[PDB]
Amino acid sequence: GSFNSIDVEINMYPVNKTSCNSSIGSSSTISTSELTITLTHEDCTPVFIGDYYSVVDKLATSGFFTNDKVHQDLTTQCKINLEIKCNSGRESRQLTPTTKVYLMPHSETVTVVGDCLSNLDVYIVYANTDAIYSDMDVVAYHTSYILNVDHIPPNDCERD
Repeated sequence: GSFNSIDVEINMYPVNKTSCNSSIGSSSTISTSELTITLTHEDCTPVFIGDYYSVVDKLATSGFFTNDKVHQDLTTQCKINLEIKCNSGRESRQLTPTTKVYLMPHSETVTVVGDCLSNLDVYIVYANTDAIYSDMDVVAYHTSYILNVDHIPPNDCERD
């Protein structure tokens, strides 16, 4: 079976802004006035439906996730691209994941532009909800020490 769920998490320190704006679509964004996170998902069948950005002091957890009812088309190759853009970032660079052996087909790239973050963690997680929890593919990236964001709720950007 193929994954029917994609979870993207981005944890960041330090952040100075709590207010954000979201626009989901082919190129989904979460942005504050100091950081923009841009996600693409070409040829990935599960559709991204929600996101969040929530802060405790200067620590942020954020992410995008899909509906979990439709399985990936095994005839198309899911490509997840993610870019974290700092306000005055001058040059892009690629992050390298901590593992490269996976159970399911997918490709991903994670890029950061600027050095405004002392800690940046990214997880791209593909799961077949029909399969045991330990069979998920977890693609993990860390620029520094790994942030603990346990128990920070997934508040969305809408202030209405």
